Amino acid sequence: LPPERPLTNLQQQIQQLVSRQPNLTAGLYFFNLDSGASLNVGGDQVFPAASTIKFPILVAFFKAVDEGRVTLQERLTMRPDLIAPEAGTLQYQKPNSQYAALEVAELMITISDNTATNMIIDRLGGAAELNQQFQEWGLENTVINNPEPDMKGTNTTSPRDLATLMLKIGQGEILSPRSRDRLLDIMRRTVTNTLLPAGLGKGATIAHKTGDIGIVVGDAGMVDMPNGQRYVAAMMVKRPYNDPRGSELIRQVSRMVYQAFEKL
Ligand SMILES: *C(=O)[C@@H](NC(=O)Cc1ccccc1)[C@@H]1N[C@@H](C(=O)O)C(C)(C)S1
Repeated sequence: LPPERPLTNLQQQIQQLVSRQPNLTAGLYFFNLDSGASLNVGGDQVFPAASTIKFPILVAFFKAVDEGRVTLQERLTMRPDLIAPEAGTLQYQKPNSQYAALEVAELMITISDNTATNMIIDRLGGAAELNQQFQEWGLENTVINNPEPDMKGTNTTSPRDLATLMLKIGQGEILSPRSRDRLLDIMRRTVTNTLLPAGLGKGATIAHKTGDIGIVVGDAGMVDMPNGQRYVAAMMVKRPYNDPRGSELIRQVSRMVYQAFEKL
């Protein structure tokens, strides 16, 4: 893998673009796997994770499957204490009904199901257990403090953390080949493609996971371009509740970076 090589020009334009937006606080990290071209604009800063933390939790899930601690077909119970509002379909089912572990893990990601997330976190031994695993993978600022939906934003991550975990997964670390490919398939079938994917050119693919708690919006993943290049991408923006400028800034930066990598 080539050395990290900042595109100093393009970084400056992106910083100029974020810093002229008053009530927005942005952090982002991008890395090109072929050139080593990198972009870091507040990429190491800590943010409320919102639902972006569901990506690290999915990694933890498949790690457990790899290690024989969890099975894809075992039945998980939707206990009252795990039922959660906001995004998800499980919450409308009978309390104490049960679901295949894999089905639950998929819902956590595809539709950001918060009940499903709580079920997985609990099954994997709880937040502390997961936090330790995140630390082991090098995720310095990725921490579960509260169950989902965690609308207050107590759960933390960083753009570098999200992008770096994805780099690792993309390069075949952490997870087995079978679990990796399952994870990427799930992460290509999310229903929210309004952020990073909205700035990509025709024929690009992206495995990613968005997060939105109104006061914070973000997205992270891995992009394959039609030209053959691959890069990882993560951006988080603090905003006034549901400010459409926050989501638009992510598009804009996504577009800027995609086009720069087309030209080079
Ligand atoms: C993760 O942050 C999730 N958000 C919620 O559960 C609360 C919420 C609040 C206001 C609007 C929508 C949701 C789910 N994941 C985000 C995301 O993936 O960006 C959704 C908008 C899909 S809800």
